[PDB]
Formats: sequence, C-alpha cells, structure tokens
Amino acid sequence: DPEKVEMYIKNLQDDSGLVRYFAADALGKIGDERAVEPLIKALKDEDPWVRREAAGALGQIGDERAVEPLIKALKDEDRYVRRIAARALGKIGDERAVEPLIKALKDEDWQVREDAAKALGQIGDERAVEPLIKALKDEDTTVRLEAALALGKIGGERVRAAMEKLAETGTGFARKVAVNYLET
Amino acid sequence: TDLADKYASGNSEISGQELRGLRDAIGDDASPEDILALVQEKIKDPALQSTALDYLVQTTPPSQGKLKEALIQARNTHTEQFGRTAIGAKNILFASQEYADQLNVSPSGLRSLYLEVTGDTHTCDQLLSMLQDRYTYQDMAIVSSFLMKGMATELKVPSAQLQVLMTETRNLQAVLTSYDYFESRVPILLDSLKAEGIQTPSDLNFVKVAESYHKIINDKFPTASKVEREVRNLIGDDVDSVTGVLNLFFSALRQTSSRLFSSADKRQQLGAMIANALDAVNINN
Amino acid sequence: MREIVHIQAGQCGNQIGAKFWEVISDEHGIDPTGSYHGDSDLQLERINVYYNEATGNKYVPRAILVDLEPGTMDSVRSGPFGQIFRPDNFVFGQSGAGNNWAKGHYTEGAELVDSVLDVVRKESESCDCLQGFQLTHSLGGGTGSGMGTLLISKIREEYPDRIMNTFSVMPSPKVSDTVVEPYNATLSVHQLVENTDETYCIDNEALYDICFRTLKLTTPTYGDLNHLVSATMSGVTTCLRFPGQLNADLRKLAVNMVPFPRLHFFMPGFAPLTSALTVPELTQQMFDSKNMMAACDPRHGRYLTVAAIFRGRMSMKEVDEQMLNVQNKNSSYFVEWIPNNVKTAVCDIPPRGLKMSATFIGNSTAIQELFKRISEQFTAMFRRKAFLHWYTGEGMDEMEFTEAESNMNDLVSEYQQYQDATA
Amino acid sequence: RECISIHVGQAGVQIGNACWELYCLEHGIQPDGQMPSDSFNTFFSETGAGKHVPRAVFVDLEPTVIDEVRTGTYRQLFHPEQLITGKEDAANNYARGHYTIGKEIIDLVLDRIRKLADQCTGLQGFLVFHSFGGGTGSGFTSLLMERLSVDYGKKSKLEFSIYPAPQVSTAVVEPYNSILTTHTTLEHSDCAFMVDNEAIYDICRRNLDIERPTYTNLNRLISQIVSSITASLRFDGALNVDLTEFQTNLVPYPRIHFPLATYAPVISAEKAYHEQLSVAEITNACFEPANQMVKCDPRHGKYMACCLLYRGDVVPKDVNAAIATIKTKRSIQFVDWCPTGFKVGINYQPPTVVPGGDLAKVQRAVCMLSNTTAIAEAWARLDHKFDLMYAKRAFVHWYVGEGMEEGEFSEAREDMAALEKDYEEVGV
Ligand SMILES: Nc1nc2c(ncn2[C@@H]2O[C@H](COP(=O)(O)OP(=O)(O)OP(=O)(O)O)[C@@H](O)[C@H]2O)c(=O)[nH]1
Ligand SMILES: Nc1nc2c(ncn2[C@@H]2O[C@H](COP(=O)(O)OP(=O)(O)OP(=O)(O)O)[C@@H](O)[C@H]2O)c(=O)[nH]1
Ligand SMILES: [Mg+2]
Ligand SMILES: [Mg+2]
Repeated sequence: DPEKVEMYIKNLQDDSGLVRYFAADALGKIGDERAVEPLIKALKDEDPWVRREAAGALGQIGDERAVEPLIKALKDEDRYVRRIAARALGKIGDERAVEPLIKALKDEDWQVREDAAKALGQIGDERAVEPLIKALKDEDTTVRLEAALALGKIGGERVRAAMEKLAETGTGFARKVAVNYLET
Repeated sequence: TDLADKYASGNSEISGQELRGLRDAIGDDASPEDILALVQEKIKDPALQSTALDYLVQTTPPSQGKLKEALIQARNTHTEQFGRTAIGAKNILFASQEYADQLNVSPSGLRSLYLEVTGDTHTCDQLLSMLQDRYTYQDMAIVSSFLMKGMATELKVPSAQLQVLMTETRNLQAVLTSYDYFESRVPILLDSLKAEGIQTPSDLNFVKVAESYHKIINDKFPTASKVEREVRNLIGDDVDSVTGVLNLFFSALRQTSSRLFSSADKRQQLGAMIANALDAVNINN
Repeated sequence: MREIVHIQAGQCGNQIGAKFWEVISDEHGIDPTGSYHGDSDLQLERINVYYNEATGNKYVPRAILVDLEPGTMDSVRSGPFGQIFRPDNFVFGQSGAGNNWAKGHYTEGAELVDSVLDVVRKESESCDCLQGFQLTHSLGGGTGSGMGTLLISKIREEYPDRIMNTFSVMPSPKVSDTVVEPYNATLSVHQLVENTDETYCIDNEALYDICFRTLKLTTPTYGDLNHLVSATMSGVTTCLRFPGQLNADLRKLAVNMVPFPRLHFFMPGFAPLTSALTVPELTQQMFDSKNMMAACDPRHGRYLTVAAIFRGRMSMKEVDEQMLNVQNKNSSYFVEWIPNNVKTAVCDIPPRGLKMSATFIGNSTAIQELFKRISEQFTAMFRRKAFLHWYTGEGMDEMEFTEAESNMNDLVSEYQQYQDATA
Repeated sequence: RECISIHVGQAGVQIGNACWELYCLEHGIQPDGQMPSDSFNTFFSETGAGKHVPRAVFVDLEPTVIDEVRTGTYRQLFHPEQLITGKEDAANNYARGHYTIGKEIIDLVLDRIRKLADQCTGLQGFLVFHSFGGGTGSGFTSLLMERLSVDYGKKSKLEFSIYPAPQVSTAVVEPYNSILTTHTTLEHSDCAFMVDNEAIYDICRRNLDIERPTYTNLNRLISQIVSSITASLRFDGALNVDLTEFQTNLVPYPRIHFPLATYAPVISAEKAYHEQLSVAEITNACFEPANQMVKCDPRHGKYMACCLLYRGDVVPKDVNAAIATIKTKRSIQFVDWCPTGFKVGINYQPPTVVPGGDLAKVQRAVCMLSNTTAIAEAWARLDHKFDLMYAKRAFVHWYVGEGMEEGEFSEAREDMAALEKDYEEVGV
C-alpha cells in the first residue's frame, strides 16, 4: 500500500534501532521506488543492523541510484554489511560495481570474498575474468568454488584464454577448473 | 494504689500516708485558707506543700465543685505566696532527692541550694567559689551534676537566666575536669622527680599545679617568659622540675575543654608559649 | 550494588582498618604501591567494590581515615600498606577526645565531621552504583565511639537509601583499664541500634579469651587480638569481594540476616584459629562457642539467622551434608519460625596460609549477654553519678545517659522475647 | 501466529538463554541469526539479509546477568534493544521489584514489548519466564503482568515459574515473594507451568548422575521440558497449535491454572550404549512421580485435564495401545464433571540435545501435561513456610520500607487460603 510505505519511510528516522532495522527490512520486501532515497540515507545509520537491512533492501528494489552508495558500503566496518552490499551490487547488475567488487574479492572476511565472486558472476563483466582466476587460488574452498561458478556465468574468449593458460602453468584446484570448464 | 501512692512513689520526702492524712483532714467546706493551714501543719517544705496541693486539687472530683475550687484557690494562693520557692523546688524534687542520697545530705537543702544558685546571675567563678566554701572537691563535682540535672529538667522559670547559669555551670564542670586531670598526673610527676632524687615543694599538690595552669590559660596576654615564670614560682628552679610541669601543662592543654579557650588560636598560642618556655629551660642539656 | 565506601575512626578503627586493608590487598594480589601482581582473574573480578582504579592501573582503597588524634596519621602511613591510601582521604584533628564520647559526638568531633563528610561525598560521586558504607571503630573510646556514631547519623541523613554496616569493637576490662568505657559503649549502642543496618560485634573480651585460653598467649597484646579481627573481617566480607550468588551485596545480606530492624548485631566466628583439617572438623569448629569473636554462649540463646562461609578447595557435597547435620542434630538452637535460616556459601580462594577455612556470621538472641555485660558495668557507675561532669561539661545532658540506658535494656528485652517466642 | 517471550530476572534470563540455545539448534539457526538455506516464524522474525531474530525481551533490574548475554556467543542473535537492565537489583524483596525499583524500568520494558508487538501480523500472546523467590522474578513480573493485561487485553499470557527449592535458594524471604507474586499474577496469567527446583535438581542427580548440579545443569533440563511444551507452536502441530488451545485443553477452572508437567525419558549422556525406550515405556514413566517437575503426588488428587505431547519416532497406533494399558492398570481418577479422555499430540521431529550436554540423544520422548488437584501440595509447602514467618512478622519491615503496606501480606495469604479451598472443592 502507498501508506504502509510512507509509514516505514517515517520509521527510518525513529530513535529506536528496533524500529529502524524493521523499517528497512519491510521497505525492501515492499520494493516501492519512493524508499530508495530514504534507504540510501539509512546506509549511514549508527546501528549496523539498520545499515545491513538498508543495503539488502536497496538490492531487492534494484534501483541504479543505490549503486554509488552501495559501493561505499563495500568499505563498511561490519563484515555482514559488506557481504550484503556485495550481494546487493550483484543483484542490481550495474557495471560501475565491477572494479569495487574486484577489490572486495581481496577482503579479510571469506563471506565478503564469496559474495563479491557471486556478484561478479551475476554482473558478467569480462574485467572480472583475471581477478576471478586469481581467486581460484584462494585459501577458502567455498570462495574458490564460487569464483569457478562465477567464471561459468561469464564465459567467452577472455575465459577460454585464461583457462588455456591455467591448464598449462596453473596448479591444484585452478588447474582442475581450467581442464573441467574447458570441456564444458 | 491511689494518687497518694503515685505521689509518694519515687518521692523520698512524701508518704501516701501523710497525703491521705492531709486529704482526709480537709473537709468539703474547707476554705482556701483552711486548706493551706492544714497543708502547712503536716508539710513544712513549700515544694512538698505545693506537691501536696497538686495531689489535693487532683484527688478531688469536680462533683466537689466548692472544695476543688477552694483547693484550687488554696494552691493558687500558695503558688502566689511562694512562687518559685514552691514551684521551682517542686519541679526538681526527684533530682534533689537523688543527689541528696549520693551526697548523704537533705534533699530540701539541695533544692534550697538550687533556688539560691538559680535565683540570680552567677558566673562560673562565682559558682566555683560558692561551692568550694560548701563542699569537698570530691562532692563539688556531684553537686554541679545535681544543678545541671535540675536546670535541664526546667524545660517545662527564669528561662534566659537558667540558660546563662547552665553555660556558667558547664564552664565550672570543664574546670573541675581539668583539676581531675592534674589530680592523677601531678603525683606521678612528683614521684618521678622524687625517684631521680629531685626534692619538690613538700606542699605541692594537683590543685596548686592546676591553678597555676589556669592562671596561664586565662592570662589576658600570656608570654613564654610569663609561663616559665609562673612554673618556676610553682615548682622552683630545678630544670627537670620546671620541664616536668611545663610538659604537664603542655599535655594538659590538649586535654582541656575548648570552652575554657577564647578561640582555637588561644590554645595554639599557649602551646607555642609552653614549647618556647621548655626550650628556654633546656639550653644547658 | 557495586562500590562500598570504607571509613575508619579513632585508634582502634584505624588499627583494625589498616590490618583489614593489608589482608584483603594481599588476597586480591595488590602490593602497597597499588600495583596488581596476582595469580587469578577472580582477584580482579569484584575489585571495584573496595578499590578505585588510577591511571597506571593503580588500585587505591575507597577508604576514609579519621581521628581527632593527629598521631594516628603517622601510625597508618608508617604501617606496611600505609603508602596505598589516598593522601586527600586523611581527615585528622588537633586533639584526641581522651575517651570522652561528648568530645567526639558534640564538641571536637562535630567540628571535624563536616570535613569528613566532604571526603565521603567525593568518594561517593566517583561511584557508578554505591552499595553503602562500612565503618571500623571501637565503642570504648571518644573519637571512634562519639565521632563515629555522629558520622553514621550524618551519612544516614545524606545517603538514606544506602546500607550502613559497622565493625564495632566492644570494650573489655580484660583489655582496657579505662573507667568511662561503659558510658561510651552505652551511648554508642544507642546510636547503632537506630542508625546501622548490620553491625559485627567484635568483643575484646572474646578476643582476649581466645588468645589467652585457646592460643595459650598468657600476656596478649593488641597485635595478637588484631590478628583475629583481620581474619574475621577478611572472612565476613568474602561474599562481597569474590563472585557469588548468596549475600553478594550489603542489602542481600541485610534482607537475609535481619528479621527485625533493631536485632542487627552479629556474632562473628572463624575456624581454624591457630596455624590437615577436614570439612566435618571445620563445621564443628566454626559453630563452637570457643571460636566466636563476641563473648556469648550460643547455648544461652537461639539463632534467628546464620551465614556460613567456607573458603578453599573442599567437597560441596560434604559441606551441604555437614551443614544439614549441624542443623538436624542441633534443631533446638535454631529458631523454628524462620524456615531454612542457615545459608551456606563456598569460595574457592582460601585466606593466606590456609588451604581451608570457615567464617560464621550469626544473629543469635544470645548477643543480649554482651549488652547486659555493658549495662551492668554502666549501672554501677551511673548509680554513683560518676564522671558525669566530664560529659555534661562538654555540652551534653544527663537525660542522654538515661535514654541510652533505657534503649539498650529495651534491646536486651527484645532479644529475650524472640529467644522465648514459641512457634 | 506470533508469540513474544519475556525473560524476567536472573532465573528468567538464564532459562531463556537455555531455551533460545535449544530453539536455535531445533530450527537450525546459528547464534548469529543466520540459517544456511513457515512454522518457527511464530518465535523468530525473518530479515531479508538472512537473520532470524528471537521475538524475545530480556529484563533484569541489575546488569550483570544480561551483560553476559550482550558479550556472549549469542550477542548477535538478539538486537541490543531487546536486552533491558537497571542498575540496582530488588535484593530478594518483592516490594522493590514491584514498587520502588520496578516503577522506574516498567515504562521502558513496555515500550520495547510494543515495538516487538508492532512487528507481529497476529500476536497470539506472551510467554513469561521468572522465579518466585527473586525480588525481580516475583515483584517485577507481577507489575508487568498487571500492565500487559491493560495494554494487550484479549491476548493470552502463559508463564514458566521457578518454584523455590532450599538446595539452590539464596533467600530466607522466598516463601513471602512466592505468595505475594502469585496473589497479584493470579488474575493476569492464563496458564502457569511451575518448575520446582528441588524436582529438577533431583532428576539431575538421579537420572543425569550429577552429584552437585549447577544452575547450568538444571537449565538445560528445564529448557528440554519448555521446548516440549512450545514445540506445538514452533512446528506444524495438531494439539496446542495456539496459546489459547493451552487454556481450552488444560484450564477448566480459571484460578486452577497450574498444570503439572512430566517428561520422559531423561537418560544420562554417559549411559549410551543402552536399548532405546518404546512408546509404552515412555508413557508409563509419565505416571511415575519421580519424573514430575513439581514435587507432589497425583495418586492423592484428581485430574481435570491430561495432554500427552510425543516427539520423535512415535506411531499413532503405539500411542493408542500405550494409553489403553495405562487406563486398565493405573488409578487415573478424573473429577466428576470433566472428560475421561487424554488429548494426544505427535511431532515427528526428533528430540534435540545440546552438543556436549549432560542429556543423551533419544529416539522418542514425551511430555505429559496434567491439571491435577495434587499441585495444591506444592502450594501448601509454600503457604506453611509463609505462615511460620508472618506470625512473628519476621522480615516484614523490609517490604513496608519499599512501598508496600503490611495489609498486602494478609490479603495475599487470604487469596492463597482461597486457592487451597478451590483445589479441595474440585475433589468431589
Ligand atoms: N582489638 C583492638 N582494640 C583496640 C585497639 N586499640 C584500642 N582498642 C580498644 O579500643 C577501646 C578504646 O578506644 P580507642 O580506639 O583507643 O579510642 P579512640 O576512638 O581512638 O578515641 P580517643 O581516645 O579520643 O583517641 C578499648 O576498648 C581498647 O581496648 C586495637 O588495635 N585493637
Ligand atoms: N532453575 C534455575 N533457577 C534459578 C536460576 N537462577 C536463579 N534461580 C532461582 O531463582 C531464585 C532466586 O531468584 P532470582 O531470579 O535469581 O533473582 P532476581 O530475579 O534477579 O531478583 P533480584 O536479584 O533479587 O533483584 C532461587 O530460587 C534460585 O534458586 C537458574 O539459572 N535456574
Ligand atoms: Mg587515638
Ligand atoms: Mg539478580
């Protein structure tokens, strides 16, 4: 309803974090465009539950306005805010997010690196081919698995050339990915 | 037990017997004059007479409107006659009897003394001199406690006057406490001097020592020279004797009641004075 | 419910108070410089109760040191842990009441009190949540008794919502030769019965008797008595300083120990006195008349409430069993009309030198024996109207002697009524 | 569909921790709210980011207990505003929890509950966890129950009360707090599940073989029984699918709303290998007073209601067969104006155990809920201890000092005397 949306938009200013975090979650679920500028303001909330919910909400709406503010949320102090901002950027599918997500592939937290790889696969920009190839050598097995899956969504000549090189000079998992995905 | 026994209870000066004897002696048609005559016959003490009259007015039912009014008028007349002599002494009856027992004296005598003391403006010194002429030092302190009990109980009366008299009596008590300090410590000092072969004035006692101490503290403008001078005049010129007493006076100063000092400064000034005197009588170690 | 403000008044207060600091500081691993050099994280768990943290993590006692006698400043400072105390927290006078209660309560003491209250105020502000106050003093003197009970009343008017708990040293002829002590003890008991929430009765008669009879010390000194006081104080404050369920704060202990507001005088006990002891031997000794710090026979009354504190590494199955036996075997000495009145507490950190110890806190109707002893000593003097002018001279009046006498005899009668109270 | 849980005081907060630890395991939610991937949504709100947040509020007048939740493993499970604390506790004094201290925090707690209620599409009611003996558990709970009755009128309020037991009991005054809270909560609770610490302590010692059980040992046992009671609300169920279904199936007389919970099997982790117990065996154990969580004898009273809540590998025919045996063998006398039947529920979700935990994993379990007049035995124990102390007016001054008039004590006792007479009157 148009009223439920304005009510929740008003709740994004409430003193109570319980009210703000709920309002951001609710606005994401409603998906009304009117909530995009107030949700962008919520990405700067003191409470990390509200920031996380706002990032998630913005990804669910899918509006381009959220791209530059979500790119700055990839540098958030909170690992769950970062991981959700990466998820959201992949959901939106905007090319502007490719270079910041390539940097997030090198995050200290593996759930952020994993969501960055998934997002890069979702976006499907060729600039992600070489960084995702490097992520096949990540210490985390699930990050390596998502980087191989992501390259599978990209495909093409950059993918073929990178696989031909890895099947020749690469070792372990990356070598196996290059031989197996080359057959596919 | 009746009102007469309630009145006689704790009252070492009246029996329920004499009170009943008095009430029974007073007829219903007894004029205020008749009542007083009877009260006066059986009871010589105005305090006890007034006490008896309270008993009489109080033991009389309002049914005997004429008698109670006559008794009331008699008591009013007796109170008009004696005023404080009856009422004041009556007020402190317990106190006078309690201390009369401790002193093994007459309670009436103490009540008379009390009224005497409280009948006019008296300074501590006036009180001290007034008591030393009547009591042993031992007994004086006890007497002072009777007067204090009596005055405190007079919260029922020369209000303003008693307040001043109480301040003066407290001063008196503070002085006596000081004399007690010297009483116990002077022999020790004299014995210690004697033990070291130091001959001291044969008559030297705590009073003379204490009196010298008080002349010093009450001195209008005391000096270390005046202090040493008084001490030398007191115990002589033996360095250890003078030192001993000055040390005793210095020790005494810390123990003397604050009320005996014109200010906090006065106590410190005296200490400095005594310390300076002790230094003067220590040059030749 | 966190910080406690400690105050020590007079010679006895400062002597017993300094041994208390020496003892708990060593228990919590603090050296006289206020630096923590401990062994367990439990030592610092409830450290904020008695200590304030300085920059450099220098733990300083929340202690106010008072005496009208200036000499006590030096006695404290020259002591073992004398350095640890805050220099601003030393409130000292120019005199020393000389065993006169009126001097400490009305004259010299009432002059210094405002300066003390200023120090109590500043220590109470740097308190997140103040529990209450704890005073160490002797009832026999002039400063500890008179000024101490003036302070109690003055603190109660300023902090009415806070617990006021004291360690009051009862005078004894066997220890102090001063005549007027029954006056100062009777005039103080009168205040304590109306202004404190819980009072630990450290009786110098019991302390002398323990050193003389049990420890075999033929000529006991204050040092020997104080060794017993420090151990008792260390044990009765164990539930306060270390983590726990039972009697954790002054009010939780008050609500469990005080059935009637005036009946708040405790008989402290401690085992073992001398320095291979089992839980049954510890339970047996801790209840024993021979080990009580107040000269009362427990068999002369009944216990209204009891708090038993076991320290060390021992079986909790054994302690629960031994405490239950000590009650079902001695049923008649415990008040029938207060169910489950004996609450037991276990602390794994034992006191220095012992591998196992037990501290007892009893609210026994047999404490009336202690007050009766003081009333008998008092009556005999007040009968002759002895030394009255020393007190009346300082401003007070005879009625306050008669009021103190009546109040203490009413307290003894009150204990007796609950001793005889049939369920 | 939603239920809001309120955890009051130490016993409530610490039981809630054991409960939520179990609910999380039962539904496969990690302590960060994430679930590696709808029934359990009645207890957990769901966020787009992945989080499942307990619909719970934790209140204590002192911070120390909740501060441990705030810094614990479950610190990210709850939003901080769901964890509320004061500065000074109730010092085991009902009057402090109800009047003095409680009055300060009540308004905040209520607003936080309202914020939770506003995130509900159809709030069923409240589940309240607290002790009887504590000042906050007794005093603050009754204050809150009074205020919830106003704010959420026609909404069910179900309790989980910790009946005091000398073994663990930290206060002499616990009998007073128990009678006082139960008097003021009586007309504001719709159903109350009492948990007698002596019973749970005895089960830990006998069955779980823990010589000196800690509150942690007890709580894991309480939370198994709590989980069994609330399983119907968290899983697609047939019996007690509603908070209202609890009253309708267990509370025929409304003051008499204290059902006796019995759980079987409670096997030690140490015991396995052992032969797994059948539907017949676990049902038989429900009629053994050793397995009751309130110490009393149903063989001394009469039943008003009886619910059998099975969990695990249990087949309907086996349950019918097991019930049939119990009807013919046991003395299950029902009150003269009631149904002779046993309401049955089966949840095919196996019982969940806490990894490590003193309790062993079982193939099948049962929690029987009975409304027996025998529960008045537990009221009588409490009432006697109250009577002994009140006659001498012992400790009463503590309460009067904290905004409570002495008359409230007598009034409370009079309501207890009436409750005892009510259980007597049912017995005909
Ligand atoms: N156990 C114990 N009792 C003490 C100690 N010092 C003095 N006492 C006792 O304390 C009582 C006298 O009180 P004091 O502390 O000396 O007096 P005060 O409070 O300092 O007051 P002033 O005399 O004016 O200095 C007597 O009963 C002494 O036996 C001590 O170190 N330990
Ligand atoms: N089973 C169980 N009982 C508990 C627990 N914690 C405390 N209790 C019991 O609860 C009673 C004491 O009440 P508490 O709830 O702890 O105290 P509170 O609610 O915080 O109240 P105050 O601390 O007095 O303000 C006693 O009967 C304890 O045995 C727990 O973890 N488990
Ligand atoms: Mg001294
Ligand atoms: Mg608590």
